[PDB]
Amino acid sequence: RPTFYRQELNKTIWEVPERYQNLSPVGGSVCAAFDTKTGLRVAVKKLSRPFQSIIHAKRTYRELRLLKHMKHENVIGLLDVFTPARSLEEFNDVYLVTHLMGADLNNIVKCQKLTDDHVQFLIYQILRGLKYIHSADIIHRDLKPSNLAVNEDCELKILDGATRWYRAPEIMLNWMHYNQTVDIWSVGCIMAELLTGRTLFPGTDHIDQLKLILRLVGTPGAELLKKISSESARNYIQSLTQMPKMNFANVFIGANPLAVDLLEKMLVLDSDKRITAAQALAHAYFAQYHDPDDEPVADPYDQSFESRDLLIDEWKSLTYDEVISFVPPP
Ligand SMILES: Cn1nc(C(C)(C)C)cc1NC(=O)Nc1ccc(Cl)cc1
Repeated sequence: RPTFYRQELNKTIWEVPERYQNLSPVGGSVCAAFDTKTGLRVAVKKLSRPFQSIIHAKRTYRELRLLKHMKHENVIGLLDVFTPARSLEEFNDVYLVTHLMGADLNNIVKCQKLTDDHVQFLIYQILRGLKYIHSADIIHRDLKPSNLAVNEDCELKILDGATRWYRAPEIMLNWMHYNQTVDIWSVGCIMAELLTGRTLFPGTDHIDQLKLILRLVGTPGAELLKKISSESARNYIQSLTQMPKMNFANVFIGANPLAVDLLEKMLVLDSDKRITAAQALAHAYFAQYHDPDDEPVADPYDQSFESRDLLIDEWKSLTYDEVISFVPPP
């Protein structure tokens, strides 16, 4: 068992094993640090008050369960996890160690002239990562460029860290049923912004958002109005100047016509028609990169915990178990 050392960092105290040197803040909260066991440079997040409340403690436990299960290269992975505590009773603090990645898709897209080749490779890696996540019955629900870690090899990982811009219409008419293809909506929103340099749908709020979305894809016709339960929603949507679906080739006129088509298949209002990750990875656009023998799915994820109402000490303790049974990767 490791031997620790304490430290005063940006108000916050920090106690991590000595395998970790030259901790310096990056913005719970995060330090860039040096992994002496591996030479490699890592991210260390101290969760902020992991067990302050039921919602906190269940979050913390969901956090540890998600990171622990994620083993794919376009998705954040967990190198190490630790607490300074020796007992369940002591147990108050949780630290997460992960690959240092530094920059996000924002830090790229706003200061590098992007080819169509970058676009292809960046979307392809989102989608392959989305495939793996979707296969475990996890929906991300918040895909946006700050949730995509990109390195200098332009190599990409998904994680969780203006939301509404990338959100499906149906998650703004708080529907709660969502298929996985809320994520393919965000992906479409992201790809377009790469091709283009501009936010596809910069709603000024959740009312604007829909105006803006409807302007491009058009108001829903009969087949779609059928599936809308709420008297509210239908009353709102049916209450607009009925709108034409715009011609994507016009909207994204200079773009690669294969990327355009893919957007069409991605930004479909009725989420039964949205292409999936597995299907997009096959679209012509990614023929440079596609490889059906290198597009793994995830082991089954047990997430029945999600519907337990538990006390702080049960979540806590479950979290402790989880820290304990941690085996590093290979
Ligand atoms: C909550 N969550 N969900 C996912 C997905 C959906 C991609 C599996 C990933 C995460 N969690 C994180 O991304 N957690 C995390 C931990 C340390 C750092 Cl430096 C940054 C982020």
